Amino acid sequence: HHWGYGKHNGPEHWHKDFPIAKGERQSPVDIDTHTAKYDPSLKPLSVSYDQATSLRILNNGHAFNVEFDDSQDKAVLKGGPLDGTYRLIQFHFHWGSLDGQGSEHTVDKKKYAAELHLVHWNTKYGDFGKAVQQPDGLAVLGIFLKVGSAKPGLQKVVDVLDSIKTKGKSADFTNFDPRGLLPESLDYWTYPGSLTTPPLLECVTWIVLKEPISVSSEQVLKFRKLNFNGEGEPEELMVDNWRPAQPLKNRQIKASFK
Ligand SMILES: CC(C)c1ccccc1-c1ccc(S(N)(=O)=O)cc1
Ligand SMILES: [Zn+2]
Repeated sequence: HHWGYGKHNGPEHWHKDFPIAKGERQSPVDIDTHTAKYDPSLKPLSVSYDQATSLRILNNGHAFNVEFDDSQDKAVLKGGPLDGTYRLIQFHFHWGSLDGQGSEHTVDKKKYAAELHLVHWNTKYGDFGKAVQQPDGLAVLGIFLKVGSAKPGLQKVVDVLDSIKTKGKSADFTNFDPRGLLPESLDYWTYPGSLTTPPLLECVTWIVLKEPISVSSEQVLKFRKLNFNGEGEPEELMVDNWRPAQPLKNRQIKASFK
């Protein structure tokens, strides 16, 4: 009886195995655009993905992860609210069963169709496992998806999904360029928070881009063909793998833009 997103093991149940679920800096949150304050001391974000080395794509039973070689400073996030250098380790998405839901963060209570998480760890902690034990261990770049025009840079991901339909399946996934997943503007909101899946550790500086990317209906439909179950199990479509907004508590969301 492990955690998931079903009727009986979903977000409202997680606190029983992971008490930090009701903690002081949990994610995601609703971004109230009128209450977020412009912080003129925030730097432009530095996204350096030109040397990114993707390796593999994995269905882990709750999302799919596109994994990167993070044994050197090849793809890094710096600047913005961050001190130091954060290495890209993986990206994944959260999405809905319908276009009206799927994102984890919300913007004035608006839910997007999906949300991309580019996960980075602080190199001062040496590796990912140590980093998640630190309050400034991770930087996650969050990007909203809306349904409209196709995102050409997403298509290579969409097309490999039939090869990783079920839990525990992986496929080689080299030479994927995550720059093709970025919107034009790097304007962002930022706040201190947590992993949005168990173990829900409070180790994340969240940087959520204001500008969503557009993906096509066909692209998101292919996400919804994935399975939470393993091969040879009853099919449970991988949809609605998002945690809802959590209480903001004693936190201020800062904006990089006026
Ligand atoms: C399960 C978690 C510790 C983990 C392990 C290995 C690689 C990635 C992650 C991880 C899981 C979720 C997130 S998230 N949803 O971006 O907050 C970010 C990172
Ligand atoms: Zn995520």
